[PDB]
Amino acid sequence: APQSITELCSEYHNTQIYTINDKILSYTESMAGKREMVIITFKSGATFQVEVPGSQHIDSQKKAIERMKDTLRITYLTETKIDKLCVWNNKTPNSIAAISMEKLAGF
Amino acid sequence: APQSITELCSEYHNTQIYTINDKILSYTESMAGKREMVIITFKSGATFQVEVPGSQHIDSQKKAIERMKDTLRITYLTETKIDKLCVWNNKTPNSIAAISMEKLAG
Amino acid sequence: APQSITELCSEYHNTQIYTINDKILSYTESMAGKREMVIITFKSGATFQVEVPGSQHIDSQKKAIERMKDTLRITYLTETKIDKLCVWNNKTPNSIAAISMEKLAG
Amino acid sequence: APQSITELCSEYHNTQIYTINDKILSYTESMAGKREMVIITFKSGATFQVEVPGSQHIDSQKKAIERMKDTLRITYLTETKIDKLCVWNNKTPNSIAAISMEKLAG
Amino acid sequence: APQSITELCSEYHNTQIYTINDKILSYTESMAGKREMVIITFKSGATFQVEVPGSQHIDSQKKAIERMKDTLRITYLTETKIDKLCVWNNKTPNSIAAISMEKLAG
Repeated sequence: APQSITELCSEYHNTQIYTINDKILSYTESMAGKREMVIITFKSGATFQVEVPGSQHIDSQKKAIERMKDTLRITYLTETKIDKLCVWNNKTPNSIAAISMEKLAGF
Repeated sequence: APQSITELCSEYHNTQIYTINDKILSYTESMAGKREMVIITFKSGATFQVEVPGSQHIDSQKKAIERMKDTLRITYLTETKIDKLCVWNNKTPNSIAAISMEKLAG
Repeated sequence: APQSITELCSEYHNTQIYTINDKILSYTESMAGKREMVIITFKSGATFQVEVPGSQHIDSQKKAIERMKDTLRITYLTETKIDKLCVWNNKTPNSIAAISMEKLAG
Repeated sequence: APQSITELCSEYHNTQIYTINDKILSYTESMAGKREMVIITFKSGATFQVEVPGSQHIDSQKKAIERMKDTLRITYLTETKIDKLCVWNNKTPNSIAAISMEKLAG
Repeated sequence: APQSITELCSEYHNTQIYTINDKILSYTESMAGKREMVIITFKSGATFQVEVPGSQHIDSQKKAIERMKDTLRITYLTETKIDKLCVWNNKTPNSIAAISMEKLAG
């Protein structure tokens, strides 16, 4: 198993690491039919999504998707700083595949 | 996929964007038979709901409904400021379809 | 759909609104066989419960029950002030049907 | 339905009320095969568990078990003070059946 | 049932107790296909994971896995101090089997 998000991102095609190093700017959540997703943006202008489980996501990914959206919501509310983001750049906006958060210093 | 709530709201009929820019005033939750919904209001007078799951909804929408109600509760408790709300205005009160929050407050 | 808890409470028999306007005093939770419930009390002496899921509830009320218990726990821990409670008074203690909260401060 | 944890504890054999009146000292959680449980201890030396789901439980308790463990974790993290604990003393360590917390006790 | 994480770790082959006594340094979470896991590291250099659900896990462990991951996320966010970790050292990185957190500090 990978010991790093960037190492994990290396195992997939069409993925890419985006060093965020910033808190989430906006949390968007939709329960609208066929567009049940989450969209997060940062002050950098960068926009990402947790695409709709719509006709092709493994069973192993089902819960992992819900977990990711959970994480994004709480990360937003707590204003926690996101380090990096492993995303699929072949989608618009870029779909989130993994997330990392580092709590540097103050240890 | 849409890159904004405003853009996503544009993809549906009977929907409308309401710039809230305020924290939730009141959280109402019911588990009463046939009406296990949530009703949120703001100091503006505006009232919204996360309607009861029925035939008008699809399967993917089942969890998304639960998530929305979850979000509304925590958003209330943490007194977080809601930016906009994509809602279906052909329902009373207006049913929530999407929600956005901005932390311009950084 | 009702736009108020008061209005929602009006749609059922044996229900009643109790203006609590206070934070929860005690949170009691049981996982004991056949007594899987939650009991909340206030300084007023008032005691309420989220009765055990039985035949009295309907198919699509099962999650609403869990949600209510979730709400009660967090409401307790965060010391949030509960406004009103729509409860069935034909039970002992009074079973909770709906709950409202309103943060009237800034 | 019981209006008190002490009252509820009275409805079972092998149970007993233990006045804790203290915050949790240590939270232990295991996902190890056949040891999916939680163990909490207090500075008084007392140790308790939320035993692994098996036949002693009925389907109703299934979620109530997860809820209890949820409660124990958050109670720990938030350093919330636990009042009493209704536990089955015929188990080692004592299995938790119910829990009570009482705010503004001074 | 074990009354200690150290005691519980003694019941398995290939496990080992690692006295962490520190808050989590980094939380990594992946929903990527076949790599749906969590990776946590500390300033000591130590790296751990909550491996992807497969054959090595029994139907029992399924939820306990999700619980562990839940715990790790909140533990990180709240900057809570982890005391010990019972892990399987026959995996890379070391897979988490149990976790303990002590108070009187944190």
